[PDB]
Amino acid sequence: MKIDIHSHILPKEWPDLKKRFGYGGWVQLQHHSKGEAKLLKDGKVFRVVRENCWDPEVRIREMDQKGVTVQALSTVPVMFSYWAKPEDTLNLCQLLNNDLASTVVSYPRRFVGLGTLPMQAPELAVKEMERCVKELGFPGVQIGTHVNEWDLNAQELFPVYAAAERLKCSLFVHPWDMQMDGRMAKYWLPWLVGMPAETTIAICSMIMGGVFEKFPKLKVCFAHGGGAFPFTVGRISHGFSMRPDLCAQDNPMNPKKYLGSFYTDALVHDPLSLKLLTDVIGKDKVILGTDYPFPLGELEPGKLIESMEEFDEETKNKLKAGNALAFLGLER
Amino acid sequence: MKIDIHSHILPKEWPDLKKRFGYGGWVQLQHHSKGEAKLLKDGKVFRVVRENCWDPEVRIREMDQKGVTVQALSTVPVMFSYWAKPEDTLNLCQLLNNDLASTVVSYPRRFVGLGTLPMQAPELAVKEMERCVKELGFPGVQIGTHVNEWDLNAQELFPVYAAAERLKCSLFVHPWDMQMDGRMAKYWLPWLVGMPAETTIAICSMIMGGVFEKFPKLKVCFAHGGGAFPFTVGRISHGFSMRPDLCAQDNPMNPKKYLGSFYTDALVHDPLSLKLLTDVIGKDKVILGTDYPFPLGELEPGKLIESMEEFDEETKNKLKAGNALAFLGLER
Ligand SMILES: O=C(O)c1cccc(C(=O)O)n1
Ligand SMILES: O=C(O)c1cccc(C(=O)O)n1
Ligand SMILES: [Zn+2]
Ligand SMILES: [Zn+2]
Repeated sequence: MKIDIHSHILPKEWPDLKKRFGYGGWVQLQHHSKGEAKLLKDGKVFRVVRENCWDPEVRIREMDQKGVTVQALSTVPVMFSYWAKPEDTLNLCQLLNNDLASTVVSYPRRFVGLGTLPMQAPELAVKEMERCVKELGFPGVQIGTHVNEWDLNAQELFPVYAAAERLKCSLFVHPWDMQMDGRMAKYWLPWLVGMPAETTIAICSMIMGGVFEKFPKLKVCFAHGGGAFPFTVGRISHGFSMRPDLCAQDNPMNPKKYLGSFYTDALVHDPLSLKLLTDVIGKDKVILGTDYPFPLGELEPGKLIESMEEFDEETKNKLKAGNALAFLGLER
Repeated sequence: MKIDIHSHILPKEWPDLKKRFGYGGWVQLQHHSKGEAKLLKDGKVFRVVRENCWDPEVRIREMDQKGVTVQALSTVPVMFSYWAKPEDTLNLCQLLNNDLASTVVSYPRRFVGLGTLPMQAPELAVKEMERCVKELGFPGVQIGTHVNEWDLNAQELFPVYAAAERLKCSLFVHPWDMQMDGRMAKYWLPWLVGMPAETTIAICSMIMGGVFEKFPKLKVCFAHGGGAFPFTVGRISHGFSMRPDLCAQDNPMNPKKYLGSFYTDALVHDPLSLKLLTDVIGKDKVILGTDYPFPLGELEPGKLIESMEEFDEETKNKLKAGNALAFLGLER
């Protein structure tokens, strides 16, 4: 009921990305009937979205009703475009980052921005992060759980973290690009399961890959309660102890030690799950996050947190605000 | 401390399945240390296994040091062989179910068998089910979190469940056949992550399969605390509310209403994880299990459970032996 770290927005419209770059596979936004807009990935309507997804005044209005002071705006993860030619992805990012900056400058007390980067091109990414921080004044950027074949361990992605740490730029890691075919192609599994597992895979890839060790000041936040992690860190930190040959290759420390090193959002729905998340990550490293305006998100922002009979005043207002404030590097 | 529901065992030697069935790609055991072996996937070896893995007498001694009263024996998962020709798998299942009977006869109050079956052939596997219960005395069977493409919801499998529901034969569902290549070929992730995900997938498949609903009397138990399920059940439950088009076409009851319908083992390594599990799955429904004799298992059987400072010594008993008996329908 204060700060929302996990929300997604889209320009009302953008150019024919196919026309613009010369090849296909991009997404376009069709406004056909009123109130609704169809997202197209060449051919299929892959998701239908309402006005709140592109129109800030509509968002301020829903925010006002739900008591939410500020949303951190990031793009829809499908816009990452990590696959395309680096200079084309970078062109998109500058356009989505500019649109993001336009929305913030208009309600700077209601929004802050989390940019996207052309991650497949680490040098291009690091340039947009400078521009995003010095020019646009973004506190941080939102990034995928993996860049094609690279997981958040690849040393190639090291120029980006070194940048983020120097630029005091936060990192919100979002699962995306799950497997969508075959056995996941049913029961919404790509989303109920495939997603938390991408986040588990990334949290693992980072710790064991040494990143938190190499950049002890790189501030990270993972989506969806950290995925399965808070419950399976026990298994994970044990397999680590049992096979240093498979696991301790790049970073000797036990995963159990980076607990308290990173944040997650509190999007876990159940109160028993929230208790554990704070139990295991710290009442200081958990951040309210809604997946606004998507349905798989928390419909009543902060409700789960102000129901916790376990939590007192300073802890609820931490999970609801101060943690966000701390992670972004802003202040009341 | 009492009953261990999760232990794997192998014959000391088995024939040449390649020069016995017509094709390679099978598994076979090789010795080279008067008490050490290596398992071959037609060429190279992927697991090095001590003597405790095949010799019953060796297992009793260790059981005895550790306070372990009875072990439930099953075949190492990689032995399932769902990919082979139906017969060339049913054959191997008889060989292994028999070398399982054999061992329980040798120690009828220290062992019980959970037989394996030729799952990619519902009817064959239905009969081999009949055997194990009526002739071999098996109280259940171990099976994989999936079968080729078949997920535990496929209607091809419904005859197997009906049969199990008659024969009063419990199912221990065990992960396996995780992704090895691509992005998982590092940090052991296939075991640290793909395994816990494969279980989560099988529990979902079964709930939204309506398997539990068409078979109220099927006693099923999952490996490793149900994977991610206990933590992510909220997410799945809320997802099922929001998208009944993708989620509820096969069974309409929200997954949250099955909390209490299946067991899991207790292999979660952490007291915070164990405590969440009994709160989500239930005290009546969590069964101690060790994964003996594998390194990712609990080295000191029953220990986490006996530390659980928040369980009365009666509750610790349900977890050690109480729940295992009820599930297998066995006599204290
Ligand atoms: O674009 C997506 O796939 C996405 C991203 C964040 C949340 C959600 C959701 O949970 O609905 N979906
Ligand atoms: O045979 C397997 O693949 C297997 C089965 C259960 C546990 C383990 C393990 O986690 O060590 N490995
Ligand atoms: Zn999101
Ligand atoms: Zn096992």
